[PDB]
Amino acid sequence: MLDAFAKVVAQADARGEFLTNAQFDALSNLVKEGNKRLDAVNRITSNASTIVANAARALFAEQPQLIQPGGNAYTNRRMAACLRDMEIILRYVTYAILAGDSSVLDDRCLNGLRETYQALGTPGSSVAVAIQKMKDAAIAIANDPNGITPGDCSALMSEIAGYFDRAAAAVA
Amino acid sequence: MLDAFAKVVAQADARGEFLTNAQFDALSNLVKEGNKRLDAVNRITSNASTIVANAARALFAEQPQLIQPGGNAYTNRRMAACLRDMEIILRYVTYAILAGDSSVLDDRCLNGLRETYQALGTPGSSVAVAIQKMKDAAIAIANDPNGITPGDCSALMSEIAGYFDRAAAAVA
Amino acid sequence: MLDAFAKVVAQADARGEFLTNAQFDALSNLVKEGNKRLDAVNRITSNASTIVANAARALFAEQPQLIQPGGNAYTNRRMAACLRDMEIILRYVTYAILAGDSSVLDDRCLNGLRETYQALGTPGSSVAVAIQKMKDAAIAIANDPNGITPGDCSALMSEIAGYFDRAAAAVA
Amino acid sequence: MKTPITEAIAAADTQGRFLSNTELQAVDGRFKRAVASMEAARALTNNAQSLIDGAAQAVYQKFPYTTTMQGSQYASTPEGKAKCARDIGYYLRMVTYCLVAGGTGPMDEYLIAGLSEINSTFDLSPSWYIEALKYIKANHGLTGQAAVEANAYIDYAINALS
Amino acid sequence: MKTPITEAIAAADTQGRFLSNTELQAVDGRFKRAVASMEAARALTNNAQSLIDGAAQAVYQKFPYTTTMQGSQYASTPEGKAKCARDIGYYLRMVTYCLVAGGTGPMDEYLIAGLSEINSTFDLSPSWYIEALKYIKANHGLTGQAAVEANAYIDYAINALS
Amino acid sequence: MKTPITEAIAAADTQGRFLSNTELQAVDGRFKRAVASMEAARALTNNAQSLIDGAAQAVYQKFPYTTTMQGSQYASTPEGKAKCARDIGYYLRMVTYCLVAGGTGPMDEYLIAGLSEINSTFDLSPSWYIEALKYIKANHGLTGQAAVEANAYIDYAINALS
Ligand SMILES: *[C@@H](C)[C@H]1/C(=C/c2[nH]c(/C=C3N=C(/C=C4\NC(=O)C(CC)=C4C)C(C)=C\3CCC(=O)O)c(CCC(=O)O)c2C)NC(=O)[C@@H]1C
Ligand SMILES: *[C@@H](C)[C@H]1/C(=C/c2[nH]c(/C=C3N=C(/C=C4\NC(=O)C(CC)=C4C)C(C)=C\3CCC(=O)O)c(CCC(=O)O)c2C)NC(=O)[C@@H]1C
Ligand SMILES: *[C@@H](C)[C@H]1/C(=C/c2[nH]c(/C=C3N=C(/C=C4\NC(=O)C(CC)=C4C)C(C)=C\3CCC(=O)O)c(CCC(=O)O)c2C)NC(=O)[C@@H]1C
Ligand SMILES: *[C@H](C)[C@H]1/C(=C/c2[nH]c(/C=C3N=C(/C=C4\NC(=O)C(CC)=C4C)C(C)=C\3CCC(=O)O)c(CCC(=O)O)c2C)NC(=O)[C@@H]1C
Ligand SMILES: *[C@H](C)[C@H]1/C(=C/c2[nH]c(/C=C3N=C(/C=C4\NC(=O)C(CC)=C4C)C(C)=C\3CCC(=O)O)c(CCC(=O)O)c2C)NC(=O)[C@@H]1C
Ligand SMILES: *[C@H](C)[C@H]1/C(=C/c2[nH]c(/C=C3N=C(/C=C4\NC(=O)C(CC)=C4C)C(C)=C\3CCC(=O)O)c(CCC(=O)O)c2C)NC(=O)[C@@H]1C
Ligand SMILES: *[C@H](C)[C@H]1/C(=C/c2[nH]c(/C=C3N=C(/C=C4\NC(=O)C(CC)=C4C)C(C)=C\3CCC(=O)O)c(CCC(=O)O)c2C)NC(=O)[C@@H]1C
Ligand SMILES: *[C@H](C)[C@H]1/C(=C/c2[nH]c(/C=C3N=C(/C=C4\NC(=O)C(CC)=C4C)C(C)=C\3CCC(=O)O)c(CCC(=O)O)c2C)NC(=O)[C@@H]1C
Ligand SMILES: *[C@H](C)[C@H]1/C(=C/c2[nH]c(/C=C3N=C(/C=C4\NC(=O)C(CC)=C4C)C(C)=C\3CCC(=O)O)c(CCC(=O)O)c2C)NC(=O)[C@@H]1C
Repeated sequence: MLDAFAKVVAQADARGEFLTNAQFDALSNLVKEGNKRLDAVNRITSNASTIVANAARALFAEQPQLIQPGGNAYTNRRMAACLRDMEIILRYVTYAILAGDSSVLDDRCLNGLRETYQALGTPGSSVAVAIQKMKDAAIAIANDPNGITPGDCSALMSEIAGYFDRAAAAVA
Repeated sequence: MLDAFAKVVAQADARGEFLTNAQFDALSNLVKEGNKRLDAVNRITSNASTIVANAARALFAEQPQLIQPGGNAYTNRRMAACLRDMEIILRYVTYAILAGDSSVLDDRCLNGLRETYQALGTPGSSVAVAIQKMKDAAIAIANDPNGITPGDCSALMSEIAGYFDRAAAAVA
Repeated sequence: MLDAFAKVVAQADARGEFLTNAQFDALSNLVKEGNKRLDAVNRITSNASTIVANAARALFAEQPQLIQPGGNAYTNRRMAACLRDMEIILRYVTYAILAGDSSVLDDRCLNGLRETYQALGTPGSSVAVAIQKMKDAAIAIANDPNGITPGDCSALMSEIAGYFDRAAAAVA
Repeated sequence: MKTPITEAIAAADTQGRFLSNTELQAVDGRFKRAVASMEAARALTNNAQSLIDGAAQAVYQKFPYTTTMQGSQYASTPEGKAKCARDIGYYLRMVTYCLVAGGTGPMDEYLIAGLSEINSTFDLSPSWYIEALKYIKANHGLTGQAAVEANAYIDYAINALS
Repeated sequence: MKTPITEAIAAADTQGRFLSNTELQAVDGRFKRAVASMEAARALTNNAQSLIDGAAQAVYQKFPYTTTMQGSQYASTPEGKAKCARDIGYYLRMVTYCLVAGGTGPMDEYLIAGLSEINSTFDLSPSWYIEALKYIKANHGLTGQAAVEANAYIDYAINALS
Repeated sequence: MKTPITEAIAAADTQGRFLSNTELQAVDGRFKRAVASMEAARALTNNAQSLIDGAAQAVYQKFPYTTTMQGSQYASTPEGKAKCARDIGYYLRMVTYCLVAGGTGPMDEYLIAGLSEINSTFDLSPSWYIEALKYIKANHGLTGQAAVEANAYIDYAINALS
């Protein structure tokens, strides 16, 4: 597992070099935007149960075949397993937001997941729909302009978007 | 593991249905022939050691190369292993007779066995000869007309035959 | 694991035979040269640390890219792992000298090692260079004419050579 | 799936044994009890629609707030009433399956695993479903050992909701 | 296969070590004892046919019932006599293998694993085979440390049958 | 790699949890301390060449025998002096990496695992490297909390060599 700082260090060691000034300045830039990164993780975390629930209700209304007898989310054991999977993806995405790097997400979550769904009979394209719905909910909560000191968080919302998409691409 | 009843239930749940009258009547039919199913399992079980021994002596007389030095049943460790394999197949077959379904046999015995014999150098066609000999012995013992209340057990002997053949087909 | 005696026994049992006189005489020959086999294992063993060290220093002088940043033996953890690998090969080779058969070496060391180096990114041809250097050092120490009762050990040095080469062929 | 016949095999196989007399006695007990279990499963299946329709109205009369409050968890809209009637039928249908197999296996696998997670996540109260099951028990119209069989499985579900 | 040389390697490898002096002493002991072991293996091999023929007759005189009762387990038929003579030769041949290797390994792998299962399954008595081994011990005609080597392995087999 | 941010994730993930306030406080502490750590890393990087050149001469004055004895482990030849100066630079470079990441991770992975094996195998003395690190500590020219950051990592390396 790396973070954005350790990333830069492991690259410089590969060629046996001290850091350039450009690199110190880019890492100083990271540290200065850190408050906003912290607001985003707290907001998304404090509403975790509602993000998952509403995305689930949405998917089953659009794709009602998933819950008909014979469906991949029919019976309470398969429904519970589906709900669990959503909670987990959302967790490893919040980890990667803190770290500022996708390595915790790729290495401990997405790696091998496509093959798992194909072996179980779970439709991967359906999962990717669920991820995309959690994304749009999360960005709205994090970038809500109320009850916070005003400023610009757009570069951060663009980075966040990236992590959700990456999870989506990996299952489909 | 399923039995003949659980089988019917898991099929009806797949399409979200209550049972039809045809199905209640077929399952009532099962319950009425249950005594004979019980006689057959007791008779075959009470003579297990003799069924295995006589089938072994028969195979080695017909295929004497199996016990020549270099053979797959030469030395007491390989002979013991061969005798063991026969005892096991006979056991999982008696289980499936009780249950009225082949799932315990397929899932916990036959599944992966062909590949095992090919990796060890054991001749699978020879094993299938041994199974067929245990079969003819078992059906004779179960359908012996003496010391029992007379009746017709032919449909049951046909079902029993099926399980032995299935084991045979899987190794060869 | 076999030794040279057990080898002959397992072959004779395969065809169900007592030993011929030719075989008793060849095994009597083995027992008569046993002192020299014992001198060779003690000498090579008593200088194990120097054989490994000097071969390592030699390889890194010839192939200095291995220890440049980014190299397969750069950092103290990878260097330590490299040194360890050499110590191990040298150990299983001394075992096979005692036994007079290569089965302990093939079965517990060389088997699967090529595939391991390919998966890690370790250059196998470089390892084989290191093995060959330990060989030439070991034969010189074992066949040193001083401080020992004179005689001829050439057939034994030829057998020893064989084991080092076999290890070399397997990684490259 | 747990039935009196799969339990018997499981005990022999666990210890490496052939079946013995100890196990055969169990399976005969099952075969003898089946006459009563089938009587009950057929009756419940034939009268299923009026049992479901009466059970839903019993819930609505006991907790009137579920037909008036706003929320997707309630029966205040036509879709919500549709979904409540479907759940009650799921529960009835699992009772008939238990009776046919001679034990709890089907209700264990298809319904009770995951139950408390689903109820918490979608804001559904256990007390609602208990009321419905009590209505079916009181009005299935069965007598004797067939009523005994039906009640043992209905009470099994009530305990899991408590 | 268990020999004095494979045991020595096994102890070094188990603990991750190079061989030491502790282990080299063992292997020299083996090399020194070999002069007596080979003397015995050659003698037993050269006189094998009369030892097998005399051992079978000793069994038939001690348990006369094995040449008269009906059954495929007995020596009451020509095929049964053929099979008994073959087993006795298996036992002799495993003794010579032990002597050549310097330990019990061959008799462990080729004969003693599975022995009590095979005897029970085909209705063969241990006492029959013990009698034959006693005959070979009493008549191999060996003296000194070579007789000592032969007897230690014959007695090993008798104990496994007891 | 061990940093204050990877430790925080590791504790949540180990117990199956989402991040909480307990963990967010840690990462803010890290972000606040970074102003001092960067001041130190830049200063050490800018003056690296005179620090390495002065550190090597301090070693040679304390243990004069390393510039005269024969052996590939010593600095008695031009190649040996070249190699000693390179090792000292490795050590300095790992201190700057620790400061940038906010913890010991880099020095743990790239240098301290394997250290005592390498020193024993090539006949290199710990005391030599400790002397060099003491020279850098005494002459980096830093003051205040930036000198505090630099010294905590230099002392970390000295302890591993003791
Ligand atoms: C973009 C996400 C939205 C936004 C963010 C924003 N926040 C600040 C300032 C602060 N954020 C914090 C938050 C924390 N510090 C912690 O240690 C923790 C966890 C323990 C949290 C959650 C703090 C303390 C500040 C400074 C104090 C304050 O209230 O101002 C800013 C200001 C700029 C900065 O980086 O300091 C901004 C812009 N504001 C928006 O309008 C977006 C919708
Ligand atoms: C076909 C296999 C042979 C045959 C069978 C046969 N059996 C019966 C009747 C009975 N069988 C039993 C046996 C058991 N009940 C148990 O609970 C157990 C284990 C604990 C056993 C072994 C019993 C009790 C009966 C009824 C009493 C009786 O002795 O009659 C029948 C009769 C028809 C029926 O299904 O009841 C038959 C036909 N008979 C043959 O001729 C075949 C060779
Ligand atoms: C070839 C490798 C070199 C060589 C060998 C050589 N050795 C001997 C004789 C002996 N070697 C030993 C050694 C041991 N016996 C043990 O039990 C152990 C370990 C516990 C060891 C190391 C002994 C005892 C002897 C006999 C006594 C003696 O010192 O002579 C010979 C002589 C021939 C023989 O096989 O006996 C030879 C030739 N000699 C060389 O010149 C080669 C360079
Ligand atoms: C819900 C949106 C969809 C759905 C999901 C579904 N998944 C499973 C089973 C599994 N999911 C995983 C995934 C993970 N396990 C991990 O540890 C991690 C990373 C930490 C991940 C990402 C695994 C391993 C399984 C198999 C094991 C298990 O189920 O416990 C199921 C179960 C299917 C079944 O039981 O047969 C389901 C239903 N189903 C849908 O219809 C949605 C599209
Ligand atoms: C006898 C008719 C034939 C014969 C048999 C033979 N089999 C083996 C080895 C194995 N048999 C199995 C099979 C199973 N193990 C299980 O657990 C189950 C289901 C519960 C089955 C069906 C396995 C796994 C093995 C390998 C492991 C073992 O041997 O314990 C051997 C041994 C061969 C050897 O030791 O090299 C033999 C001899 N050989 C014949 O010639 C007959 C045709
Ligand atoms: C040194 C001459 C070369 C070199 C070596 C190198 N090897 C590894 C890693 C491994 N080596 C092994 C080998 C074995 N393990 C065993 O148990 C046995 C038999 C008993 C053998 C033969 C294994 C399994 C590994 C992987 C596990 C481990 O490293 O502990 C490394 C490590 C590489 C890394 O950490 O990424 C290295 C460096 N490298 C060179 O450049 C030389 C050519
Ligand atoms: C009826 C007594 C009360 C009630 C009903 C109600 N239920 C839901 C939603 C769900 N019901 C289930 C139940 C099951 N699914 C299964 O697969 C099984 C086992 C076969 C059972 C028992 C589930 C999983 C859900 C959630 C998913 C889905 O919609 O299918 C709703 C809708 C809630 C929502 O938020 O959409 C309602 C209204 N509510 C009342 O007010 C009645 C008194
Ligand atoms: C002789 C003292 C008495 C006796 C002999 C007898 N033995 C058998 C059958 C078998 N003998 C063995 C023995 C071995 N097989 C091996 O691979 C090894 C190790 C190398 C041994 C020791 C076995 C396995 C059998 C059964 C299989 C086979 O026939 O080969 C028989 C035949 C018994 C039968 O039922 O066919 C007999 C007669 N019986 C006497 O009466 C003698 C006094
Ligand atoms: C300098 C204070 C004294 C000294 C230096 C000296 N060192 C070596 C050889 C080695 N140095 C290392 C160190 C590292 N390699 C790494 O990858 C890392 C982490 C990034 C470190 C710290 C190693 C592994 C070696 C051995 C392999 C190599 O040559 O690279 C030498 C050469 C010793 C030899 O026998 O070749 C010397 C001379 N010696 C002194 O006298 C100085 C006072």
